[PDB]
Amino acid sequence: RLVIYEREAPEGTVKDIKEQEVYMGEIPLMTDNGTFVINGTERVIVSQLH
Amino acid sequence: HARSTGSYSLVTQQPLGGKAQFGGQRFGEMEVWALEAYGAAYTLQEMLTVKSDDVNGRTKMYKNIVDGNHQMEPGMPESFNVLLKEIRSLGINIELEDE
Amino acid sequence: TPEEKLLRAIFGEKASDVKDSSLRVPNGVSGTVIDVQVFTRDGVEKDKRA
Amino acid sequence: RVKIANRELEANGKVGATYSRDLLGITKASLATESFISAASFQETTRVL
Amino acid sequence: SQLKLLVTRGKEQGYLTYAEVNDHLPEDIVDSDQIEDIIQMINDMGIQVMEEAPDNTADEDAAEAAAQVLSSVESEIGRTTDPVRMYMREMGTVELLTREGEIDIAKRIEDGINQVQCSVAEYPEAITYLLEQYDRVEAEEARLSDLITGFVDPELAREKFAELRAQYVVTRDTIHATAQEEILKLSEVFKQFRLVPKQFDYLVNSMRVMMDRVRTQERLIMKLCVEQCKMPKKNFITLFTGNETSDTWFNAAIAMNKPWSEKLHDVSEEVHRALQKLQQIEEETGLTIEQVKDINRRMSIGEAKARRAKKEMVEANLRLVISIAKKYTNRGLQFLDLIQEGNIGLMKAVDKFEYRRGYKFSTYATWWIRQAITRSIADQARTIRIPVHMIETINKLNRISRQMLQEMGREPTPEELAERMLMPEDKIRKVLKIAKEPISMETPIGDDEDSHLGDFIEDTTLELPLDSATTESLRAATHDVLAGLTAREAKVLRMRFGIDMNTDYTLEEVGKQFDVTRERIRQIEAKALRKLRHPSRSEVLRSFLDD
Amino acid sequence: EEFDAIKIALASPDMIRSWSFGEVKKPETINYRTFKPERDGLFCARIFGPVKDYECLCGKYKRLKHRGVICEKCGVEVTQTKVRRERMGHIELASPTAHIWFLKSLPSRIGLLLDMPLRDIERVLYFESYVVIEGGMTNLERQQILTEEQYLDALEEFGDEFDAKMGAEAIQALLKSMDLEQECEQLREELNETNSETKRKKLTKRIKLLEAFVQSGNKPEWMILTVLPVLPPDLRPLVPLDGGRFATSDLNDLYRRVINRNNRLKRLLDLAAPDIIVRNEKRMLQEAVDALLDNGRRGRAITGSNKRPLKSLADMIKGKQGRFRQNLLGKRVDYSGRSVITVGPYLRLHQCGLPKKMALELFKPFIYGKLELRGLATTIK
Ligand SMILES: [Zn+2]
Repeated sequence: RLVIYEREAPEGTVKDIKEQEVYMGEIPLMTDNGTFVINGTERVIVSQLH
Repeated sequence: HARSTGSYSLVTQQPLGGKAQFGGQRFGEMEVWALEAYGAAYTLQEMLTVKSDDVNGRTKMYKNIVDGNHQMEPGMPESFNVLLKEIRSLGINIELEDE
Repeated sequence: TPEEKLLRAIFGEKASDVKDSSLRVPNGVSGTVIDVQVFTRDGVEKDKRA
Repeated sequence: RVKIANRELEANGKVGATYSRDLLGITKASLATESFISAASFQETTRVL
Repeated sequence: SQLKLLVTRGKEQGYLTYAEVNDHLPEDIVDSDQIEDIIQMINDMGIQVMEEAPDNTADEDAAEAAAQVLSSVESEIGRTTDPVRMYMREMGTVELLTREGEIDIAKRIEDGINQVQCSVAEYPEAITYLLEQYDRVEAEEARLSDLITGFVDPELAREKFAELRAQYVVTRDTIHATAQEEILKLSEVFKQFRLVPKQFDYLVNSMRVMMDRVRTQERLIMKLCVEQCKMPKKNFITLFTGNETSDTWFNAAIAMNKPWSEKLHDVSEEVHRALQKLQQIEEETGLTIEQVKDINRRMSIGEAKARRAKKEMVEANLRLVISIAKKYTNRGLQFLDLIQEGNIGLMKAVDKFEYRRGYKFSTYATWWIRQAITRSIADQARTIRIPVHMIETINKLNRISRQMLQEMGREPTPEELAERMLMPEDKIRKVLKIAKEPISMETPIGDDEDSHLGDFIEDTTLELPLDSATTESLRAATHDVLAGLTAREAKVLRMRFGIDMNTDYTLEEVGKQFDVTRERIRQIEAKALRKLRHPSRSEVLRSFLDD
Repeated sequence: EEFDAIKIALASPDMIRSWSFGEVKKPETINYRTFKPERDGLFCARIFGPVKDYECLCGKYKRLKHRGVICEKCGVEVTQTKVRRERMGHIELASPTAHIWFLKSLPSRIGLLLDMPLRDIERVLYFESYVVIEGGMTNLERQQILTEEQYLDALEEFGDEFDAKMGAEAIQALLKSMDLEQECEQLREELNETNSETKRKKLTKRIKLLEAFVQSGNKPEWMILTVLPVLPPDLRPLVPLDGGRFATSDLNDLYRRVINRNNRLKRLLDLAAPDIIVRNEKRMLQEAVDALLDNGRRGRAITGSNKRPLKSLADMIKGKQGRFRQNLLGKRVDYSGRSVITVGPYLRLHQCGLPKKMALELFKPFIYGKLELRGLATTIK
């Protein structure tokens, strides 16, 4: 939601709120078995310990 | 796995095969220590001059093997020739005396 | 080359312009071709088997 | 080197060189070599070169 | 001493930690480049290794010099390396504004250029050169726009050079009383022309010939009088300045009861030659040697001031160049390459700026800097160089691919870029095949013992040694088959092909040395192929055609 | 060629010219469209020999017999493409440049050959601080370093007989202006008159070094590269990987960088640009070279488009993966095999089993020979 406030205004009256939906990335979903599929092959992300 | 004459590398004329590492077993360093421990030195010379690198040595070895004359004509390893070139690109004039 | 050329002269066998590179089975396996899939760039006319 | 040199010199009439032997670690006794294509296999290559 | 206490604890312990070395550092030197310099001096000497939080042999014999370098870098630092920072230091020493005095510096530059052009207007050889070039150019051997890039319609230009011929005939063929005024009018007219850069280049070139000839005859007069003849500067300046042209200050000098004069007897005719070629160059121009030397020294000093104005303004604007070059830092080209390319573009900007156009300088020169760095990023960044507008197409595809990647939501297809971009639907494919970098052939594919990707790239120039053996075996076999023919037969069939000789031969040379280029050797050949194609003979030869 | 020992010495600029086969002049590598190599870039045809066996680049001469001829179109010697593996190219550097091995090996070879602290030399190269060379019997010694104001003052002190450089030209002047046997005799004096065991100890140390250097065949000014050689074009390849992605080695990158900056520096010098510009350029070229010869020893690898500190010449001999240890001792081996083992007690301890298939693939050449000898098959095919 891109808002632009007016100059001569810290939080003075808003002059535009152009609300548009933007794409970003493709999060590889999880299969029912906790095994993603990244390039055709079934891959698994091992838990880390730090 | 077994490999008699497969493909070869591109920077150093060594064996390199792919298919199931279709290339010779790594005749590493400790094996060279082994052969020097025995007095055997011909087998070493051909283990890294005829069978492996010297890109005229190997084809002459194959011509000899097919023509039933188990000789060998070694030459000089292509890896050491690459080493001469890589030392010489640096300003280090390495040459081989001839006598 | 040399005498290879003499040979082609001797038997007139047209030396082909094409180089064989067919996908031949790896030396050793012995199997049953259970399933053939043919992906195609969509800039080519799909052949008969596809 | 010293033993051949002063041994031949004592073979002639002159006198050699009284030397006091040393003892070196193997990583330090392999560190000195007449030949460098050997000594560049395992040492730091840049310094030998 | 303190870092040397570090070294003694390292000799005793045999290792360190970053807390240790970070604790024994001199209490101001926290340059990460400098920190690495000292850390490498500490490590590489042995102590080895610096060992972050320990808890095997070591090889080194030159630790004493390293220790000395450390104990020297303690008090007075080994200040800076990493030449980006060296350049930052060396350009930051500037009063980094030229506020409304830029036009003063440009006043200075106009001074230099105008002095050199006026001196040129004093110069005979270049005026004669432009007259001779007027003749040649009028001979269809050149454009009227190449000899001159306009003045302040080259037919007007032709009447202009005709005006030059008029002024120069009146000014030259009256050789003092009025000739000076003639040069004055020629001055007033040539001060308003305008030359191509390489035109003033050749102007300066013949003038540099002039100054170099004059200085070399200076050597011919001095090293034949001053150095060769013990001639001091007193009696030499007494007699050089004042004539410098006629031979009245040398051979009259030899008879002057002087030390040098009593020895110049054996340097007489060479000095006569010196002054004679001197007056010969004069003939090439028509003025005294001192006029030439003063004129081109005025030229050289205006030129020095002009170069100096160049240096000064550009070192004022290097801050501008760095700020602007920061913006392209991942085009695939190093920071300092970008900043130097920008400096060159800045130099061209200072080359052709005028205050009589009203621009301000930063807003003006930003464009030149950016355009030059863009030309650079196009021309010498990609390994396999590709032309400029090709990169244009690549940047077009990238902009439109970002835009289509969210306009259509999922991701674009070449069939669709071939209609957003109005390109022919196939240049997009080829551009998308070409525009990618090459992989660093020593890339680690750690998936194995330890390899680099160059270690797998197989070969394809080699011949399979089966092929080598077959070729040799067939050389031998064909040798035997040619043993199955006659001198005419075997020699003709060899020479007809590449058999054990040099490059093959056709019927011309063949029938030449065989005396018949006709159906004669044709019948020989055809019957040869007849007997050879005869089975029970060529069965082995057909066996060499395995298939 | 059963030759001899190996000899090694320094790189005579005449030597590096006579090795070469034609100047490199441009950072182009190939043509992006018809994948022949540009002329005359890091790759080439008129320099490093042809691409295709016994074919010119342009294609004018294409036969085995024509070898020895250089084309009239692009001067490419019709000669085996494996000559593309043994040629070298000089780069006629515009500004002289110091060889990093001989300046960062601890000691400085240039240092203790000049008898000068390493800090002052890295001053004189990187252009922090002028250095006098043969300052005359006026006020100054020889090695005396200076600074900006100090030099610009001393010019006033003596207009002439005042010889102060800075940059690789400075070190090279110091080296060539040096003469060694004078230092040998002065060192013999210092061993005679001066008497303190550390003093005449390092006296013998430096005198041994200097007379050993003169006993060598070398010279002094060969430690300053005037002519850098380029490795050939087939030890630093540009393979076509299947798919347009070319997989180049990294020396192509390094050479292309050093050649870029050499070109640009020649261009700067021609324009008569101001001094800070040329100084930054000579620093940039010095670091490009110092990355080319080692990519190390100098503070930061000029890392490639990875985060990988990109590999370089002394990095292709160094390390357990370099040519010495990794491929000049432990190489692969034709005619071998390997497999899972088993027991088989039915043997005698001088003989092992060996599978039929592995036997037939190890001993292919001997088998071929035995077959065509016994006549059971006409030819090797
Ligand atoms: Zn050609």
